[PDB]
Amino acid sequence: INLTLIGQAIAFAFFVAFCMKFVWPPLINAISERQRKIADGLNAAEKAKA
Amino acid sequence: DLADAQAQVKQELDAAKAQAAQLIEQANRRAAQLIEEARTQAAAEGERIRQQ
Repeated sequence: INLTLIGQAIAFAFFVAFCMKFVWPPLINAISERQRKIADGLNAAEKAKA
Repeated sequence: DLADAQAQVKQELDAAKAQAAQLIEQANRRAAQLIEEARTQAAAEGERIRQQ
């Protein structure tokens, strides 16, 4: 179509924003499942303790 | 169950120690009884020798 560099300018700018600005709430999210696995391994060790 | 485990461990150790007390107290008491009985036997035997 037409170049209309305005579109690509806004696309890159708002992309970099909407990604870096909100990488962090995702980075929060990785931990919950991992620690759930921690719980489900420790409850596995408890029976050996028995 | 992990919490239950240590309670059962202690409830076994204390019972084992009670068994320790009871049987070790019984043994030496029986030994003293045997000593007294042997002394009585010797008392009976010596006077028999003297009467003979």
